Amino acid sequence: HMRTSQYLLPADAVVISHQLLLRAGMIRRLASGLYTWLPMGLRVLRKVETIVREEMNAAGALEVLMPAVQPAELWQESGRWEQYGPELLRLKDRHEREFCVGPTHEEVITDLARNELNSYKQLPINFYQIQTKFRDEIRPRFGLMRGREFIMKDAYSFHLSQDSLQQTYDGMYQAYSKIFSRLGLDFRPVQADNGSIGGSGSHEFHVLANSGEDDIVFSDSSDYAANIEKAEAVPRESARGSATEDMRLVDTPNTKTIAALVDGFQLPIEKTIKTLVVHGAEEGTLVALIVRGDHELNEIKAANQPLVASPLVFASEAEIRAAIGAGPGSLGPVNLPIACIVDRSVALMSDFAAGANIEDKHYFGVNWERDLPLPEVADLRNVVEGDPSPDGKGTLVIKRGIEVGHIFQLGTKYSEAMKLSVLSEQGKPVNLIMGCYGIGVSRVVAAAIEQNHDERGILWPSALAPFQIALVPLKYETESVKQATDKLYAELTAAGFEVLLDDRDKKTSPGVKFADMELIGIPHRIVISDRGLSEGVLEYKGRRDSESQNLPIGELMSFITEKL
Amino acid sequence: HHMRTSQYLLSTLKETPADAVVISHQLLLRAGMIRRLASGLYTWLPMGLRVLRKVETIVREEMNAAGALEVLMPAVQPAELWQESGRWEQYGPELLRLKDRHEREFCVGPTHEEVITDLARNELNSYKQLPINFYQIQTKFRDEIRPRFGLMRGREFIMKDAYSFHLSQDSLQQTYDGMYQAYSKIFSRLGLDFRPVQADNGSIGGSGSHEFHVLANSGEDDIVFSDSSDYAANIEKAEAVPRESARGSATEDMRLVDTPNTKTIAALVDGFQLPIEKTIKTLVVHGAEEGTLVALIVRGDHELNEIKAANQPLVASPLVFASEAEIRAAIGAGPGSLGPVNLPIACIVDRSVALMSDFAAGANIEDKHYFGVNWERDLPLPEVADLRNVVEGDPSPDGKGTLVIKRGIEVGHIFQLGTKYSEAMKLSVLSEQGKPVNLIMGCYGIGVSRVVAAAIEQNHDERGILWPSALAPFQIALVPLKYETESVKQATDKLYAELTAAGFEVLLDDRDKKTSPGVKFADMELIGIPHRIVISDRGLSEGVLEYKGRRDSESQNLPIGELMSFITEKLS
Ligand SMILES: Nc1ncnc2cc(-c3cccc(S(=O)(=O)NC(=O)[C@@H]4CCCN4)c3)ccc12
Ligand SMILES: Nc1ncnc2cc(-c3cccc(S(=O)(=O)NC(=O)[C@@H]4CCCN4)c3)ccc12
Ligand SMILES: [Mg+2]
Ligand SMILES: [Mg+2]
Ligand SMILES: [Mg+2]
Repeated sequence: HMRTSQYLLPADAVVISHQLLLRAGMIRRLASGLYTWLPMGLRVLRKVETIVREEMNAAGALEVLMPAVQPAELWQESGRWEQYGPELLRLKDRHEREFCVGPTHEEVITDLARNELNSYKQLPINFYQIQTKFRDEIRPRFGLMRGREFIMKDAYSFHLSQDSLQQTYDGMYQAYSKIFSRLGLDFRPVQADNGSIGGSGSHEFHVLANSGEDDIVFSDSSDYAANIEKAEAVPRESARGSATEDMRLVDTPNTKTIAALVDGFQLPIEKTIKTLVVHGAEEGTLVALIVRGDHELNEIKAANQPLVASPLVFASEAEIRAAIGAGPGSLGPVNLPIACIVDRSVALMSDFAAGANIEDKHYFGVNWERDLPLPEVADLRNVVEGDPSPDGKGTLVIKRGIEVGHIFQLGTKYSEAMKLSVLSEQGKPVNLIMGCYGIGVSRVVAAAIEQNHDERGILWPSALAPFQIALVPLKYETESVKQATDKLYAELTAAGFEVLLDDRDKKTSPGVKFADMELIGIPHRIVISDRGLSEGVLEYKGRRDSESQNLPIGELMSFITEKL
Repeated sequence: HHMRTSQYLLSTLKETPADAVVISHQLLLRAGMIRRLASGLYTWLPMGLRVLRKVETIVREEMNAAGALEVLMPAVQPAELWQESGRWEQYGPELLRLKDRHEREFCVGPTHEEVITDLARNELNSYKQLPINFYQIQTKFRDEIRPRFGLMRGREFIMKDAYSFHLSQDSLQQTYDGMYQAYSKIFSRLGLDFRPVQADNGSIGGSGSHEFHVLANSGEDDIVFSDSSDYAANIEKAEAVPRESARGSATEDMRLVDTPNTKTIAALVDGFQLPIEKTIKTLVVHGAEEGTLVALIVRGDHELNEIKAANQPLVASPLVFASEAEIRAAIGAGPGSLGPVNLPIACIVDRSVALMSDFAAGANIEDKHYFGVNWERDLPLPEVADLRNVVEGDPSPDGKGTLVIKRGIEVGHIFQLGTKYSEAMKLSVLSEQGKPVNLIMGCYGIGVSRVVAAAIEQNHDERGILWPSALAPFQIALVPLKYETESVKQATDKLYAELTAAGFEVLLDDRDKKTSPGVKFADMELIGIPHRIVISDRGLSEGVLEYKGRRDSESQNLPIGELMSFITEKLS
């Protein structure tokens, strides 16, 4: 008998999921980013794991279990030993051999693949695991959301052709949809950054919650959906305005922000531009990226520009001063001695202000072609709320998302570097084309609470509830109650329901018991008492019900079976 | 959606390393169940993972039935907890230590005593909560100095580790007996021939422990049984009593003899035609009093038991043998010339040595021995104790029968820990009376990875693996002949669907004719699948399938109409 004598058990906790996971006796902190699953919490995790496993299996993926401790030599082959960065936990064994604790498993599976895959007849094939990762998050926080040790489902698929990858990638995308549907989450798949302008080689899956760290973008009139990183921006204006002012050089002291320029000289913000200087791909060069004053530079879009070094490095003040002859706050496209790219919206601007590339000065009345030639145009900005959908169908809305899934097309990145090759039917060597697919299993648990909670505590989706029914007997010590209760437990448990019986003594009031069952998020409660048994009635309340109701002892099993 | 050999069996060319010297390691490799990543680190391949999960499930069912609560604790653990217990320093070089990016110190958990104790001192705040038993099935790491024998001595491996908490020793005993009973059901259900034995607590510590062993010829432990009672013990723990009932009369006078180039029992025996049962070995070890030495004496055919030796109050624990320089300074003679006569250090003799007569021993003079030594006449008998290992045929210490020594693979070990952690880490709860009680603890471990391998060590034949029923990765193998032909394909796929629907685990061999039927049949047997069904045109035209059991010598025809009834019968 699962009893409450066994199972039940701030300041550091800021987000709701962290607070309620602690209070509901689901997890306990061991150290920074390291949490034990308590008995109640583990039940939830297992239900997530099961559903994930079920759908992965149904999509044709084969479950493996790879080691956490991995030899550095494999990581040196991929170059990620160095390149992965300080989240990689590195160590040495007693023989001074070097290893990491796995943040992910691309290298391990690739090593497996090149030893186990030696025929085209084995392909396509998709391996996955549900296994504990380590990532040395610099500032572990938000409970399970940014842990160091966490549970991930990671899958890896191997292919002979790009078309074969697409099929599996689609099937994985479809499997993710089912998973998150069955977990009863309000979620969305979105386009994500694949490291190029255009393409659909990456997708994310987000639990919609107001605490989400990602901004995700949807058309209100189409299927368009993307992370703001990936979301294409097109201008609200259809044409460039005609020149109505002459360009003039103006003294602008203490004017190093858009706000200073707007308020100082009573300009509309739509008539100002920012110039950000970044390193170019060509050694020792700089590029100027220009967005409108009320817009932000998208750093993903910036880096993805051929001309711009990837990853993105902003120029130092000294670099900018040596190159241009003035500093941030006084920069612009007029008499600019470095390469320049302007945003689509900037290209349609007119009679606009800009730094003069002379300290504490701006040009007003700048017009393209008349005053200077228009530089290369590109999509450089973040979309904003209400912008046109880039597919040409509707306007954009911006919601917050908690990423719980992320899929990728890898190409031959790993297969080239680690020499994973298979002979085709024709006998031509083929570097295997690869995809990989990840779900933050432990993040999912937290994300469910972020989305689903109330003032009484956790509201589980039905598939995640640790127990289905809570039996609350009043003065279980009385033997008449303690026979009805135990009969009830037996029947319900026999009918294949998960039941928790509150076995606690009189020192725990019925009120506290009711609060705990709701805090933990049990969807159904039944109350037994002498008063109730006398009249042959049981008291039943739903988790999201306003008031309790009385049910005849005989008709409960039929009633409860309906609810569940 | 079928489970197919083209996916599951992976490469034809298997790892065949030089160190693959045990059968479990070889067959696990050859049947595509594990693959090596590095020393002591193995991936569970799809076939192999299926077997692991079946062990875990049964383990989990019985832990839950014994009322233990499943948790899941981190692998990476802060050093500060290990410093509280003292094990940060004391555990030794099998503890894998590391630093994070902030220079903070951690280990990867070899076991979780400190973590579960730290949990208890935060979660256990009332006597009404006790007794309570927590367990997990979770990946450990131990930096085994020479990883070998595949899964048996890995570095990363799966353990089910449980920990119980108690206000009294009587409470602990009840739970400990429950876990003992629960372990028996697990290994019974896993279809293993196993035995629980009395054990030493070892480095885990405490007083009172048992091991569970799978009986196998490749077992690293020596396990001792009576031939007439239920007496069972690891040779580490097994009490030794003499075969001799009393001390024989002195027949020889003691005399000094020159014995140059005589520094082994064998050399003494061969040199002087002495029975080995009339010789003694003197081992000099460090005493508990710092700077002191103790001589331990066993009969020349016997071995010193190092656990028994360390447990002697006079002898330092852990056991340290004295150097030749220490011995020569102390005694004036070296190894090969040592004995109890005119010995200027403390001495302890084995029980069997106490009953010896007319024996030979080193004279504590270089290159000399005494022959015809007799206790009391020539020198007083020093302290007596149980110092040796038992041998085949010795009296059972319980009094019933004579001992027999078998070889065992340890797959479980349970311990009574007392308060060694709860005292060190300040874990206390008030009793009903309101008095502070340091919680009394026990811990229980099953080597889940080792179980998989141990099953193969015990159960195999010339054709490959023999899985016990509950462990087989699949129950049925469908081997269609000309799966490409639509008739056989339709029948095969139909057959897969029906069997799957009944709840059987089926593997379909979808490989083309480049893999011959003979290789297919061998592959299926090597993996250890208990039942196969062959589908062919010649069969379907007669309305029969060709069945064969893994343990059968011949096939038999099976009418299609009686499929479920026949196969159901076989799988029961
Ligand atoms: N600190 C953390 N705490 C809790 N959950 C976490 C989940 C991920 C996570 C989850 C899914 C996918 C990814 S990923 O990095 O975008 N992708 C991968 O790792 C790929 C896909 C699977 C194999 N490699 C990260 C990263 C950090 C986490
Ligand atoms: N190198 C290895 N490879 C594979 N499996 C292994 C299992 C154990 C193992 C298994 C069970 C119990 C123990 S133990 O050390 O005797 N006891 C404990 O660790 C106790 C039991 C619960 C936790 N502490 C070790 C030790 C090394 C192993
Ligand atoms: Mg670039
Ligand atoms: Mg300036
Ligand atoms: Mg001692």
